[PDB]
Amino acid sequence: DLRLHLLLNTSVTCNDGSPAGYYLKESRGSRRWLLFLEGGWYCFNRENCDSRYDTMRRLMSSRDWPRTRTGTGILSSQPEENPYWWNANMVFIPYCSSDVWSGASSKSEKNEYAFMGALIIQEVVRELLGRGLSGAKVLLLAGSSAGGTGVLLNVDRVAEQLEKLGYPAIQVRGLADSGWFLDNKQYRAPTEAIRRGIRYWNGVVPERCRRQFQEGEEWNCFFGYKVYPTLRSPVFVVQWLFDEAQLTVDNVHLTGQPVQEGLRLYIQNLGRELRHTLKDVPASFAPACLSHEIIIRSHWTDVQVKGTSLPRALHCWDRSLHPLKGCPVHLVDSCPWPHCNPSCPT
Ligand SMILES: Nc1ccc(NCc2cccnc2)c(C(=O)O)c1
Ligand SMILES: *[C@@H]1O[C@H](CO)[C@@H](O)[C@H](O)[C@H]1NC(C)=O
Repeated sequence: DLRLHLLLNTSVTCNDGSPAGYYLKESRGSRRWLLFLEGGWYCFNRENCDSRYDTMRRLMSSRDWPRTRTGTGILSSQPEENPYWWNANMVFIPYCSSDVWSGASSKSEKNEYAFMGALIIQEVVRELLGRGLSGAKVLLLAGSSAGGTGVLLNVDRVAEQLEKLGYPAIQVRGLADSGWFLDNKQYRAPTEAIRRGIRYWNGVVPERCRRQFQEGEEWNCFFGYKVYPTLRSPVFVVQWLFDEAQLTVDNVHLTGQPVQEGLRLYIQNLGRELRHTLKDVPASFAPACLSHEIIIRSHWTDVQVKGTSLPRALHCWDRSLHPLKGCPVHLVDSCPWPHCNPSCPT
């Protein structure tokens, strides 16, 4: 169990003005820290944010959060469940800003909701430095789905924050799970929703990427293959080749089981395009499966690419940041259809 702490600075809030927070389990014999960003879409105007507040309120408010959470997957402290980082200090940061962790805007007489995702991450880091993070050697910023995209948007800002605070010895790294999307043509859109969202949230993107695409085009930096080459911190990319949320935004629904030629070609092309975008990503894990998220699911140890599991690949990554014989870090499936890899989740 990780224990809830609400932020001491109560001006850093969830959507409805309630304090943001984090869940923490310390490991006093370790100098490694894992900060995980929760996912789950986003909302981009008053009407669809109001709907989210009715039936997804834990993603907009801390009023009903429980006092504890069990750590699972990469957040588990049992070596049987987490071969990679079982002895690390564990942090779970709930997603209550609905802004893909990009926002920097308070609730006011002009704003019904606060969108403070980018500021929530910075305040969590600040308050953790007083609880042992000041002694860390590695800070791994991880996340799934919208939290995976949030890693890409925030990892270099965390590194700059710690540099300016006088901690040049902490190595900041990123782990982005299921947050590497394509702005592709639909089978029958995220780019327009994100564009409107950034204006509604006062959203912020990494500075080098912002300077490339410039004013009005910041939405480009929410797409992994465009923002990743601008980042300085090491980032490991975990991405199913046939991600269920990618297929949803593409208006694809695999149902009833009889795929005709047009849909077959569409799905095969999506796999090939996302393989292409990862070809020059040296730390990556991309299996040919139809699924969504992996790193905090308990059976995350089961899937393999070319005979190597994800916990093994992450360990090999750690070794590379001290090629390695028999301990690979770039693992991308080549077969072209979902579940052509036998280790895919059932
Ligand atoms: N259905 C669905 C679709 C997208 C998701 N990610 C947000 C996102 C979308 C596009 C670009 N970047 C981030 C999620 C989730 O967070 O679980 C669920
Ligand atoms: C609280 O957070 C806000 C928003 O980031 C910041 O402007 C303010 O300085 C913080 N207060 C303290 C005491 O750090």
